[PDB]
Amino acid sequence: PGSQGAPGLQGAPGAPGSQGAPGLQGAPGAPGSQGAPGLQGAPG
Amino acid sequence: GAPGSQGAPGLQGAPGAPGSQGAPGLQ
Repeated sequence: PGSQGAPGLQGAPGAPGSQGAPGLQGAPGAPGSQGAPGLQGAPG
Repeated sequence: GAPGSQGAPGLQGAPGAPGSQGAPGLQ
């Protein structure tokens, strides 16, 4: 006894914290109701 | 000072995120 080697070598102390990559956008979209010209509203 | 056939802590944390291609066809 006396040499007291340090072979514990334990690691990854501060490794925590990693926002790797979130999924894609929950869903794309084109907000708006597809309004349009209409239809026949003055036939005669 | 060797780790005894194992103990080289060379690690590859977070190589990256390449799979974010995305291809909305959206005809």
